[PDB]
Amino acid sequence: PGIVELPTLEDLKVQEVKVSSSVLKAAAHHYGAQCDKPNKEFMLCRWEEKDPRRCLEEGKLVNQCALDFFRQIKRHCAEPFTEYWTCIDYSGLQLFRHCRKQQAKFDECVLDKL
Amino acid sequence: MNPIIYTTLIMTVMSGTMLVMISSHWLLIWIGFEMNLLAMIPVLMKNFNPRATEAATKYFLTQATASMMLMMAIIINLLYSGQWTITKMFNPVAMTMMTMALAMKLGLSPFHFWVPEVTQGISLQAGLLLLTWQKLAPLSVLCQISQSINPNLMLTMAMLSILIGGWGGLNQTQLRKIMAYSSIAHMGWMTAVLPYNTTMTILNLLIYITMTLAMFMLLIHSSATTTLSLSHTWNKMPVITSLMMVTLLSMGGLPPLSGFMPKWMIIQEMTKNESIIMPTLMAMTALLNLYFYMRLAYSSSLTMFPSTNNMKMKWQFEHTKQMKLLPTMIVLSTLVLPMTPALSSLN
Amino acid sequence: MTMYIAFILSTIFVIGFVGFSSKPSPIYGGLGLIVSGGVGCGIVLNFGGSFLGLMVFLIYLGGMLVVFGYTTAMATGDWVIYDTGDSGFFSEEAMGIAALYSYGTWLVIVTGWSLLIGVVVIMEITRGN
Amino acid sequence: MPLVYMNIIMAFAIALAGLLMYRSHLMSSLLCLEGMMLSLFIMSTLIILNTHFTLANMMPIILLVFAACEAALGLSLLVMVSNTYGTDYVQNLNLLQC
Amino acid sequence: MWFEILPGIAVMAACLFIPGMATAHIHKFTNGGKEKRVAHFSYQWNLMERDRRISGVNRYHVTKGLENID
Amino acid sequence: MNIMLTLLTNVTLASLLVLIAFWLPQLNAYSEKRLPFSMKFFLVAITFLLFDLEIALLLPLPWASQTNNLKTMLTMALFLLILLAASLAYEWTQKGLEW
Amino acid sequence: PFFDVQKRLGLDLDRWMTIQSAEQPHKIPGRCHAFEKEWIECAHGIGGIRAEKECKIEFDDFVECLLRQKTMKRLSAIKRQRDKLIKEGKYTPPPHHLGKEDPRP
Amino acid sequence: MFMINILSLIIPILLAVAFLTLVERKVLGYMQLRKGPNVVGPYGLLQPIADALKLFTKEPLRPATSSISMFIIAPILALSLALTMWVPLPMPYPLINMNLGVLFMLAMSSLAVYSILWSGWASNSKYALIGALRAVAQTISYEVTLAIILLSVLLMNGSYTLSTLITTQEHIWMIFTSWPLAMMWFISTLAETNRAPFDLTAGPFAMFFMAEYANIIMMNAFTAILFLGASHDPHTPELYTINFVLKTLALTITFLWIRASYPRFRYDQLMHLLWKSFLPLTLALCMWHISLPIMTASIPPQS
Amino acid sequence: LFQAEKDRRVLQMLRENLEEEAIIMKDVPDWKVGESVFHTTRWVTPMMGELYGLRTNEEILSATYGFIWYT
Amino acid sequence: AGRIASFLKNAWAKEPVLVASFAIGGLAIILPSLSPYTNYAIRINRATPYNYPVPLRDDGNMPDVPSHPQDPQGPSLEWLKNL
Ligand SMILES: CCCCCCCCCCCCCCCCC[C@@H](O)O[C@H](CO[C@H](O)CCCCCCCCCCCCCCC)COP(=O)(O)OCC[N+](C)(C)C
Ligand SMILES: CCCCCCCCCCCCCCCCC[C@@H](O)O[C@H](CO[C@H](O)CCCCCCCCCCCCCCC)COP(=O)(O)OCC[N+](C)(C)C
Ligand SMILES: CCCCCCCC/C=C\CCCCCCCC(=O)O[C@H](COC(=O)CCCCCCC/C=C/CCCCCCCC)COP(=O)(O)OCCN
Repeated sequence: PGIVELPTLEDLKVQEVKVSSSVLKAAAHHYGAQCDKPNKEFMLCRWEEKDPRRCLEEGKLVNQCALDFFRQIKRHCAEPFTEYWTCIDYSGLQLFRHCRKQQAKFDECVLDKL
Repeated sequence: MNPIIYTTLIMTVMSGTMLVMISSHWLLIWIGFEMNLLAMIPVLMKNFNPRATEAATKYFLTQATASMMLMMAIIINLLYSGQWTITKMFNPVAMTMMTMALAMKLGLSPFHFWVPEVTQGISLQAGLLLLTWQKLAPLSVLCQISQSINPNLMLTMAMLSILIGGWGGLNQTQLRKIMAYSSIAHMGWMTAVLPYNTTMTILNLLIYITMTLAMFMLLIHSSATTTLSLSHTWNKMPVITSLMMVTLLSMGGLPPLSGFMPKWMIIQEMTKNESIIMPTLMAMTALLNLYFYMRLAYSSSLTMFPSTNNMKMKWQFEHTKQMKLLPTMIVLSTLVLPMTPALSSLN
Repeated sequence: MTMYIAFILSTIFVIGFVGFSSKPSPIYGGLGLIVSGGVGCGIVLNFGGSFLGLMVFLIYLGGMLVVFGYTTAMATGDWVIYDTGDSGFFSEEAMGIAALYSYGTWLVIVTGWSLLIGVVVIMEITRGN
Repeated sequence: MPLVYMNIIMAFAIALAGLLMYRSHLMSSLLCLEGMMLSLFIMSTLIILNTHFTLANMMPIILLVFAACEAALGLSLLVMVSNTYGTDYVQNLNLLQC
Repeated sequence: MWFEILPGIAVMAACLFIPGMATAHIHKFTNGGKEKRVAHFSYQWNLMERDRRISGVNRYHVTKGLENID
Repeated sequence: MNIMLTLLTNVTLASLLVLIAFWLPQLNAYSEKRLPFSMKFFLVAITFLLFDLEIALLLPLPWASQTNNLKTMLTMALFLLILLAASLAYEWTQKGLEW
Repeated sequence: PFFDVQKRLGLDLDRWMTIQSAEQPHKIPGRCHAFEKEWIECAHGIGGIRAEKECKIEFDDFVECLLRQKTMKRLSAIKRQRDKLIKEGKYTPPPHHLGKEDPRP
Repeated sequence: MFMINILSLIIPILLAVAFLTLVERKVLGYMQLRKGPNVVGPYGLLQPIADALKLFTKEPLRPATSSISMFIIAPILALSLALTMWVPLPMPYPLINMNLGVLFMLAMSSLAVYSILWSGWASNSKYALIGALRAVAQTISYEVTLAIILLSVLLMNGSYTLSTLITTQEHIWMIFTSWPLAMMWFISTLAETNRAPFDLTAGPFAMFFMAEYANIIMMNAFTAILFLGASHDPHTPELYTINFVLKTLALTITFLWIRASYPRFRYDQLMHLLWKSFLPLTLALCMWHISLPIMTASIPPQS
Repeated sequence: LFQAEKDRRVLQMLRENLEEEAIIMKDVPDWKVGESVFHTTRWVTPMMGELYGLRTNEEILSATYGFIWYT
Repeated sequence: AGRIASFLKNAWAKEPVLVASFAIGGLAIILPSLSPYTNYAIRINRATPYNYPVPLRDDGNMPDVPSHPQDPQGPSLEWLKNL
């Protein structure tokens, strides 16, 4: 009863965000504050179309938006940010309350830079 | 037992049947069956003795097995189509399982063996309740899924029930066994018409409940549980025996009594569906039920049996307690044939 | 694949049922039923039903078969049908079971009534006389 | 329908047949009933978890509880029968007959 | 006197020291010097699986920072 | 896998230690020379079974407290506890807890 | 028989639990939510006879989602053919299916 | 290195239950104006080893007619359950991190009665069977109130995860939030392990004894984690381990103290104690602890 | 971001399976490569056997029981 | 008046556990209907996001729907912070 159309492997090639869950968690709040427009556009598209194949283009824009965000952090406060995510990456449950001192350092480093 | 506890148990039995009748979810129907069984056991053992305990354990075993296969049918139905609503079954295997579970719950042959023994074990009030109220829930469930049933299996059990009741009633001196076999035959008659018309099923159920209530109340009034104990009743209360004879004639399906109304209509309905052999066999078989009803009438009201001297003292006392609605039951179980077209009320 | 561990557990389940269904020496039948209950709890747990498997293992084994043993002593193709997504930051079985107090009010009412009636009924049945 | 459902259904059928055999020892009858209930619980849980039907996670617990109550009732009955005969043999229950 | 009960208690205490301490050190050794990751609720498990896939060595605890962003 | 291995190790150790206990003194030569059925015990077992079923109903309470329907959950949870209390009171007043 | 008390009083005693696609807690969907939704909206207000006749496509899809019989048959056929080709020797699995692939986040 | 962790959990527990006999004898002796063992070993320290060797070199008296199967099975189940109940506990980090760890421990404790039932059944004696029935009835009766008290306490924790109990008691102990529940829990754990004042009842005998003493220690450790919450610093868990071990030792010594201080109940008296004093208060305080977080808007996080 | 990665990964695995099926089913007479079993054209979430059917037993075991067995 | 006080005093003696049990259960039933923090508990439960907030498609007719999380439109949790 029909043939299931799948995008070719070339249409699924994108520059991946290759950072661990601790690094992603340490930047989650600012990443949500910054990359909100492409992320919401992708999710609105993802819930309305209800089909992975129909949103392949919008999902490539969220990868870029995230790469750009991490590039800005790298080029401005890699020092302070690396001390923050290394403290969050130590906790088994990766709690935010076990490194408020480090978070403050990285919170002042992005408000006085970006 | 305590009257408050007995009232609570009877109300719980009623609530189990009503929960079966008003729910649309298979789990809640099964829960109603469970609650009904749970509260029915003490009622059968209200008068404690070994016979009542044996009857209660037999009844519990049969009803628990039926409930397990009921649950099994529900799960199988759920696996094939994920639905909990009580409608026609989506699986053929599930339907047969459902059909046999309700056959055990009603007492249809070949699952009839428990009815005579349980009825013999319990008292007359427990027997009245068991043979009248305990048929509403399984029959209502059967009515709700009648479009799903395989006619072959269902009609096979109906005809078997009629034959078995007719044959087994011929061998009985005990009145409770006679009532149990009569109930088996009437269940067969009711279930023979589910595939075609559930209104006829309900009409037969109501007529049968009326006649069974009248018969059990008359047996309680003249506190007799055997043929010979009832043969003494003319020497104290002959009006009771006359009413009992008319009720027995009605229960045998003799026109123009009330008991002729169901079979007639049922036969009529089956003839609409080009079924001729089965109704003929059913009527010729119901002649057996009529025969042992007639034997009871001969022993009770049409001849006068030898009495005893101590009966004289019983002539000096009256019944302290009365059954209300007994006159209404007698009248409704003998003289409602002219009101037959009222069945359009979908009773 | 561990040679169909679910199939192995189901086979042990069936074998235990065959064992205690012969009804030899009801204490031995109860022991076979205990082993079968443990195996079925393992099946449910391996499937992902942690709370329901532990309910089997606690209620069934530790209370009900324990009472059965008390009374007796007084006398003389898998892995493929599974899902793809995740559950979120909760366990769906727990949320559905906890919905008993907000969604299943009617079920709570009927179950509580049935349990109270069962207490009363046991009292009345065992009164004796 | 995979083989796990087939095995659970087969276990249920084996338990039902064992209950219907009645070699002796009504306690074995109750044991067979409760084995049937255990198989029912397992298979219903498997179906409900497999189809991700959240609100039906209520159902197995309910079933368990109700069935356990029945066991209690059954046990009571068994006990009372023994008090009349001294043992729970099936063949003692022949006072009432067809 | 009463302090002669202290030796046995001490021995008992030392034994009860061994399990918990051992666990902690083992969780340091198999987890690259960090506490063993806790995975409830299956979003945590997805995080661990993503970490294991992006480590390049099939080990979730090898953390990739900005030096891997290129 | 970890839990299965742990139980296997526990059971294996217990079996090994019991069998060596039962066989170490079996290697050296030596001389090598009713009815009552109390009903109260059955009734306490049955009472435990019923209260255990009601505890099984009570168990999901820690998760039931995050529902946005706090009033209905509190009513139903309280109702179950009250229901449990009635069973205890009825059994108490009917001489069900005596010896 | 069935006395529809809930519909008369608007109670909803047990209708909340009858189907997968009825307002689950935390909006958690059933595995076959869309198929059941389609089947229900096909068969609404039509009657059981016409529902069984005219909505067989949706019901078949719903059952296929529920039990995955045809899907498992297809997968088994593919696996058996691949096994035969490996035994005889005209097929070689790629690095993807031998664990030698490059995983993606 | 998971096998090494399992072994480093099992072996030290068995040594601890071996030397708990020494500690109990020493403590009871000094409460009785005497000493305990002080001859075998420098301070009695070799007494447990001598006891174990003597027990393991003595003739075993098989009943010569009883069910040898259940006779051998009962100690296996007892000791296996005793050693299994230690896995869920977080000291600070648990060997197995279970979501429903508390429920798992409840289920293990519930199984613990099959050993009593089977040992009584396989004694081939009517009097020992009577004693076994009494023990089973007492155990199930008190595990009822254990379960109810436990869920009432956990309503302030937010889940059944035992690790979260460390998070709940970060600032204050649970003993201050509910001391009545802790009192009834302590008495119920006395009655659960058949310890005085609730002690109404070669090789395999030592196996049973090891299981009972391991259950005593585990129950006291569970009480310490449940009601006496130590502070845990993720960068030095040894502080938590030492604190938790000290509290567990204190509770075990309190068990010995209680055994040395009181007479024992009758059967009907402890049955009445439970069913007429603990159960009513347990139900009332369960109602109270259900209502409390909602009234004060202090419901714990996890769902 | 996780949703985008999940979608891309599932699509890639499905395409790899489709290509291998095209290779394997080349001599089956009545086969049609990549044929749906549903009448609808709506997207249907693949099973676990769809994605890990042709892969090695180790990662099948992972994807099936890793979260359940991780304690 | 006098009968109830006499009964309560006679129960506080020789039955203190039952008096305590009934007092605690009665308070558990009564107080939640009178506490002013239960609505706060309900609101705290409503404020815990377990699911993703699916954005709405803008049509030029949603003034109260924020266009960004930092925008003032929408619910706020200052009352939670101050609690
Ligand atoms: C002896 C013959 C039987 C006894 C006759 C009854 C005697 C006592 C009855 C006293 C009053 C009862 C009437 C109930 C009051 C309200 C009824 C209403 O609420 O319910 C209706 C139902 O009312 C009944 O239908 C009418 C009952 C009338 C029974 C008498 C007819 C029996 C056949 C003729 C025999 C002659 C008897 C006449 C002399 C008394 C709506 O039914 P519905 O929920 O929508 O459909 C469910 C049933 N389905 C599933 C079959 C479709
Ligand atoms: C109406 C006529 C009654 C007289 C007839 C009496 C016959 C027996 C009485 C038993 C029937 C009880 C009716 C209660 C039905 C429950 C459902 C209804 O009440 O709504 C619930 C309202 O809950 C109420 O709080 C129920 C309170 C009732 C329980 C307290 C006492 C019950 C005693 C009943 C008898 C039990 C044994 C006897 C005790 C004396 C739902 O709450 P809500 O949150 O909006 O919706 C949930 C769905 N969501 C999640 C999508 C939002
Ligand atoms: C209304 C609130 C509902 C919720 C609270 C209830 C939660 C749990 C409490 C109920 C548990 C069940 C109790 C069962 C009652 C049976 C009592 C009984 O039978 O005992 C009687 C006697 O007990 C009684 O007196 C009956 C109850 C007496 C009243 C108890 C307290 C009533 C209310 C007191 C406080 C009310 C509110 C507090 C007022 C202060 C302000 C807050 C005989 O005792 P025996 O030990 O058998 O024989 C002794 C000789 N061998």
